[PDB]
Amino acid sequence: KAETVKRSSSKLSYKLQRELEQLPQLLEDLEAKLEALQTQVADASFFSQPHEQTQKVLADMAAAEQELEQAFERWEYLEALKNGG
Repeated sequence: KAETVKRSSSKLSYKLQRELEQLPQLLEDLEAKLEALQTQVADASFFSQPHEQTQKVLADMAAAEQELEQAFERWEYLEALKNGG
């Protein structure tokens, strides 16, 4: 009892240090990833491939954008946390 962390050391942890420092690279990764996938799916010749090829790219495409935005608000969370914790 009363050994809690009352936001004494919570503004960042090392695990967030390496989280926040790699995450930007990951953002542009996933953005370029989405970019790279959306341009495949952009062409009508894309859906000329078998379902197992196309859905591979389609699913990976949708995963890229979702990963990106979620990682982005994770990033801004870590940024905000680093400023106020």
